[PDB]
Amino acid sequence: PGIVELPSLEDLKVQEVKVSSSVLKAAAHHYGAQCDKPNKEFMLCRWEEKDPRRCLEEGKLVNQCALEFFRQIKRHCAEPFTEYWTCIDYSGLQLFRRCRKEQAQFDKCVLDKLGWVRPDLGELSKVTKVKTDRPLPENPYHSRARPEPNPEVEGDLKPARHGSRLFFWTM
Amino acid sequence: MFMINVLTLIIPILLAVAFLTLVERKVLGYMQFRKGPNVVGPYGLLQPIADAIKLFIKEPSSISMFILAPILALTLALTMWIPLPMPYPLINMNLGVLFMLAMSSLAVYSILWSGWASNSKYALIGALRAVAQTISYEVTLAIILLSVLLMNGSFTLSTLIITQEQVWLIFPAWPLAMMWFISTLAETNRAPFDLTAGPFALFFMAEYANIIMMNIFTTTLFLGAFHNPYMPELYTINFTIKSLLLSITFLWIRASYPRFRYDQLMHLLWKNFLPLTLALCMWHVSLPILLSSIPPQT
Amino acid sequence: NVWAKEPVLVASFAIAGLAVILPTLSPYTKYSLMINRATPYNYPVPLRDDGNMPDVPSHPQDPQGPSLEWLKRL
Amino acid sequence: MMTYIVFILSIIFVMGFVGFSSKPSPIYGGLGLIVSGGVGCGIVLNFGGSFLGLMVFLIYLGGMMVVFGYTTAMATEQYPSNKVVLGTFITGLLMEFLMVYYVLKDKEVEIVFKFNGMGDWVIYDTGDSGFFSEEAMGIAALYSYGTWLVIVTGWSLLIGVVVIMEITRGN
Amino acid sequence: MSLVYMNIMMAFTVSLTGLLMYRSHLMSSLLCLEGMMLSLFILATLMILNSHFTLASMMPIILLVFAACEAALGLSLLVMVSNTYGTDYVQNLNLLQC
Amino acid sequence: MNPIILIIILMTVMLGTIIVMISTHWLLIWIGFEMNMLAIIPIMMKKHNPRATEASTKYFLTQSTASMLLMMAIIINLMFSGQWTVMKLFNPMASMLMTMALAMKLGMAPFHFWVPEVTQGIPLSSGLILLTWQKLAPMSVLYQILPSINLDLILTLSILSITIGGWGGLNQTQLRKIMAYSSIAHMGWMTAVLLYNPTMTLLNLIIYIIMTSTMFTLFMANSTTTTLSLSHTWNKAPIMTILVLITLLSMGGLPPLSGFMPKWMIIQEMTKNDSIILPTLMAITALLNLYFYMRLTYSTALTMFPSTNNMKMKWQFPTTKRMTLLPTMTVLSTMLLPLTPILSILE
Amino acid sequence: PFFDVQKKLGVDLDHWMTIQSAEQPHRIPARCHAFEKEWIECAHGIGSIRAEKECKIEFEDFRECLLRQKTMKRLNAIKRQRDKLIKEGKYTPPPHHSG
Amino acid sequence: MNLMITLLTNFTLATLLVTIAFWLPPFSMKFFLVAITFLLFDLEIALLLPLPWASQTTNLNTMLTMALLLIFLLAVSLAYEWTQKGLEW
Amino acid sequence: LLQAEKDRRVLQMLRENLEEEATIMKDVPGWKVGESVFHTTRWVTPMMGELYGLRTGEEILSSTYGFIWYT
Repeated sequence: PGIVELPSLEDLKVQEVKVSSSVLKAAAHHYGAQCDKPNKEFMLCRWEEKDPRRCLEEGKLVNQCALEFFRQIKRHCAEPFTEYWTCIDYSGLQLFRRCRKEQAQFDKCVLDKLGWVRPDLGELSKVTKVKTDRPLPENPYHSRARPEPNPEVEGDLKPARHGSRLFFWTM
Repeated sequence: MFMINVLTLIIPILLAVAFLTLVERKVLGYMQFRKGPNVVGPYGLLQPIADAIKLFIKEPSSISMFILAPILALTLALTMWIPLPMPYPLINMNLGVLFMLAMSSLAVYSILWSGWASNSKYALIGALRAVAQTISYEVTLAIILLSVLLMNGSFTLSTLIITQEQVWLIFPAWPLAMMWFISTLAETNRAPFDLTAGPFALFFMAEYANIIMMNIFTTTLFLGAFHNPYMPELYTINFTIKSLLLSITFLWIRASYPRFRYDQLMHLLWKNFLPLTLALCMWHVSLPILLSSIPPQT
Repeated sequence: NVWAKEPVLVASFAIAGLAVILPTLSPYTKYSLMINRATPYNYPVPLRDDGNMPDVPSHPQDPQGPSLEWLKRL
Repeated sequence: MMTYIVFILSIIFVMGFVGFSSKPSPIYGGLGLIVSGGVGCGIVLNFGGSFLGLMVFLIYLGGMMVVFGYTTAMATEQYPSNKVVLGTFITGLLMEFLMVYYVLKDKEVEIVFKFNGMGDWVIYDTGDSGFFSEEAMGIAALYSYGTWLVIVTGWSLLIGVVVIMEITRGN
Repeated sequence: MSLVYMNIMMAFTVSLTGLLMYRSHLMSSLLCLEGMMLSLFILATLMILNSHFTLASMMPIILLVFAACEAALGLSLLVMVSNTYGTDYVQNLNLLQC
Repeated sequence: MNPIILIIILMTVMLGTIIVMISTHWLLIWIGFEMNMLAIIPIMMKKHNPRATEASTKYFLTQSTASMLLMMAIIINLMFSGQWTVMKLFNPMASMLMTMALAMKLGMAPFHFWVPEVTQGIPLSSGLILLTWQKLAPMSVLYQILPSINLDLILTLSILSITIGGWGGLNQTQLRKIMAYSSIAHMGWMTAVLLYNPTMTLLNLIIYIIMTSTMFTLFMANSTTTTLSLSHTWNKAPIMTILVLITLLSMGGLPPLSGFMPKWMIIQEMTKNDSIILPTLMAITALLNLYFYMRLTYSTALTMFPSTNNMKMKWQFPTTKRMTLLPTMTVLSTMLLPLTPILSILE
Repeated sequence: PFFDVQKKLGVDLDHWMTIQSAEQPHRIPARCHAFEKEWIECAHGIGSIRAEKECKIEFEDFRECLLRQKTMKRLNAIKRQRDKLIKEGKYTPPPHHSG
Repeated sequence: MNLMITLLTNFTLATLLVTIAFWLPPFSMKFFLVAITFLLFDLEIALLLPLPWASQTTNLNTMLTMALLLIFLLAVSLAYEWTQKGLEW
Repeated sequence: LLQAEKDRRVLQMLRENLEEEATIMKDVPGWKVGESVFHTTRWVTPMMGELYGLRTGEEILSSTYGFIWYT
């Protein structure tokens, strides 16, 4: 019965930050540090209104923020971040005890030329405030109101009427 | 390269078992005052290859069931070296220790099938008793396995090889390790836990591959080495040396002690191990909840 | 005495009894429960910011929110 | 070597069930049920399935048919097979192959259902971020929630022990 | 509709008929009951897997341990039957008439 | 057979039945039926004859296939609209096989072939506990999942069960088979009025369990199995015979006596629904299953059979059993005629 | 008899084994979570008969969520039409890999 | 299918070995206690074994208490047959 | 970011599959071109058949069966 409407490729023609996930995991704390403040706009939009085809322009927003962060880490300090991800690349599933020395060198890089202190464990937690330009939504489950409440029979009980009203044995 | 991985796994099992037979025969000979085999063949490797080809030569139930028993024993002996974490394991199975235990139970199935297949004899009643003394230890071995992985998060066994490389697991539980060792003595079905017919070479092969499986798993479970990455040969050499020494110690205990009585065996098992296992396992439950060190499953 | 009559059973009763009793006194029970509770498996959603609560910083680097420090302090 | 692998494993599962439900000698029946449990465990692991099907495999093909062969061996011999078993197996194969034809080269056969005719790689989840492998925490319940259930289960197991020993001549 | 459920229900019905019709020995019928147990196990398990009913996943393991101790009682009864007779027949039971 | 162990097993019977009562989850109801089976098996074979062996075997197979068919119905229920509440279900097939499994459970004319067999070769205490508790167990189930049942199932079961209990019963010589066939007929009655008012079903369950407790308590008071020993217990004890008179006529359900009240109120709330030929055909069958009651009462109390002596030797010795509670339950079971507006006890 | 130990002694021993929307150990939904929540709030204060009269919309929605019966019916209709018109042999398909 | 390929190769190698081999030429009741006793303790093992997958929750006292009740119940059963001449001969 | 990429990609597959259905069913009777099976207009999670239909083996076996029996 009910057909849908789905958006075209008019907004789905967007370049992506197509790097591997190993180097992205290597850039976890830092990308979570400076950027990823207005991606919680997208997160709040999605967990309030559970619609994809709703919050997609904020998907473009977080995509261009990650592109900004990647150009910033590309142009500025440094080059041995390349050494860092090719160090942590072949360690099966990545830990952070694996390539610690080059992690410390990249720390010294980012601290001396830009800043960006690594957040302490476990600060990447701790449910976080966000305000939007949109107002917070309403009735997101598309149904009507609940049709009939039970008519609550009230009033205290009257005494017994004509005894039992069975075949006999009144009282 | 997957079938070549299969070849590199299952080709050396034959040379491994035959050379294990010469090693156990020579080491029994030196535990005794017997040099040899060293006459025919240099240090007797021709002697096990002639044992294999001779027992293939010297050959004359319900032909279906008669084939179904040793084919099951041999395919378990082949297929159960897969999740072994010699440094990079063959298949990174998410859970393999209960897989080990279930296929030990399938080995018990193959033994029971041959016991029915031994054609209606007091021999087969003794084979049923052998099934009973085999099955009487998968309780204790599984509960000890549960305790020794209870300090290890999950079944994934690579997290186990992470936890082992700081200190060996023999020091958190040495008597539990010795009890598990006795359980492996009882499950591998050799001396002093005896006893009880073709093909003899294939059944021979299946039991010795079972023993090598348990030896490598034992050397895995309760010890280790510092694992420096991007060179697996270091841990491979050291793990192979300690598995050699553990298997030599296991034959060395197989050599020199008399067998048990059957009711002594059952009475010994239940009324000596099983409350002690329970007390050790409830202690292994109550320990990390009180020492604030529960293992972080990913 | 009572000891070497059935010795392994009595030893099992002793170690099992201390395994029962030992949770009733320990300096790490509440520490154990806090370390186990302080590990986020489920993802923390944000929310509509607040009506001015004395918590919940904007940057998680800001230590205004209730956080852990005894993870590093033994 | 095709896509309908769950369907074909289900076919061999029904094949084995017919192969011992045609009433053979009971040790051949136990052989057939071992093969049937093996292919059924293969089915549940091929839905993935990585935890539970191999988990309870030790209890069923690790605990049950051993004791069935035990109590079959020490009961009698049945040393003679009969045409009725072969006829029932042919009729079971007839029903199997007829369902195979009227499902594979047709649309649907309904006992009282509507079985849509295709191998079901779909439905299946869309790669959603578990990261805890839902089966694992699922069976790893009963200890923060399951108060009553383990109590009555252990109660029934204790009663099962004392019942077995009493009937087999307690004490 | 997940077409595999059709043949698992067909397998259930075949196992049910193998439970009910049986001529020679009680072990065959009890083994078909064990296969029916396995059928219900596997069917409910695939339901919980493909439905992602992740909260109450107690069903397969608890079903199997309970019907396991049921089967243990059945083996106790069959051993008692084989003791108080020579065999385990469907026959030799006409006493205690109806 | 230590008394501690038997008190334990009685506690498990109580616990299984209460888990059947209180649990709103289907798995725990299945667990309760299983645990009640596992507990009721060693109650039987209190002796070691092969009679109790075969009886417990047959009962084990019937209760086992009932449990398995119930688990099948629950799994089909969650293949359809799936919730673990004991509510109005959403499948004719699942409720269909579920009512068939409960017919295996409590016994119907499709499924009664095990009942006189298992009740013959057992002691009478085992027969009492199995009849009372295994007919009390499905009543909670039907009382909670009545609103989604095709009525033709339970109606055909009830009609056929009461007429099989009428026809089978006029030929037997064992008291155990007599009480078994009476249990068949009355469970057909107590299942017949499910989908109209379960109040009559539960109150008839109360009255029938009180009647069976009094009857089997009387037969615990004399280790008798046939009418011959009943006439010998006449010739040694007279008051037992007037008890047999009054209780058997209440099992007949006669209007001055209390057993007519569960019949008559069932006829009332079945004929306020405007089907008449079905209740009067069932009441013709309730006339039909009184003949064996009457000839039993004849051979016990009203006619007098000759007897062998050494009952003279027994006359010096008292009937020195202890009863659980015989006389109180008997006068509750028989003189309960003017307590008809105690129907209102339920809600 | 439906005793009220469950509603009287307060111990909710089985009010978590029942359906979802209770707190999972790791808080995830299943496929039909919103449909469960909507159907249950349609049939809360209802005597189960005008549930069948009124909540039939959400009932059929929940059932076609739980089975995808007509969904796979429509998908198989798509597959049969695709099979017969590729037996016809038109437009070597650029739904895959190309355009 | 990886495990299927390994199973296929090992099965075919086993059949090649067996074809090279064979194409180039009254009971005790006391026995019965062991199997069902084994199986019931294996069932209580199946009840115990999901604990190390579970041990990271908030309600830890409930976990510890029901774990204690499980091992203590297994101990009660074992001590029952121990005192009441069960595993004797 | 992986969530956002996943949502954009599955919406792209849905747009392409509606293009597929607009191409293929031009002659069938009935058939509104964009029927959701349900009633209420809410976003439903797709069933991997709507995401990957008519793929013939390769990518569906990689995206569904690869985790099941790989590694």
